[PDB]
Amino acid sequence: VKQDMPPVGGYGPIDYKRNLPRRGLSGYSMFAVGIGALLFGYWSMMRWNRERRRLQIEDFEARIALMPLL
Amino acid sequence: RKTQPYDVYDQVEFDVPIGSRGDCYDRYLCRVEEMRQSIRIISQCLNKMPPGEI
Repeated sequence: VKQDMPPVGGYGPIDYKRNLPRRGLSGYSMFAVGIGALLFGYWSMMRWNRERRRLQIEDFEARIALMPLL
Repeated sequence: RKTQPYDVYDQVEFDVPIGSRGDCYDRYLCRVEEMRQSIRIISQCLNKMPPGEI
């Protein structure tokens, strides 16, 4: 006879359980990364803002020099 | 399928999910767990099919 049957040793394994691998970093790591990014941004902003203030002072004194003729 | 079983449901092994709060979240989780147990019963039925007539 010929029918639809499983083999002698059966079929392979079949999963039925929830699989969540829990990928990622701990909270301390991401918080430290954020704090370091904030500090780097603050330092770069302080340097560029001081330079921009000096440039603005230079332009203002240029206007001071040009004022009496106008 | 566990309390008043029929034809060959007493020959398979599966779990029954149980909620705790009665909300929609617990019942959605129960449905997902029922999908998992249905996969388990499907595997058990695939590995235990007997020959004969229909």
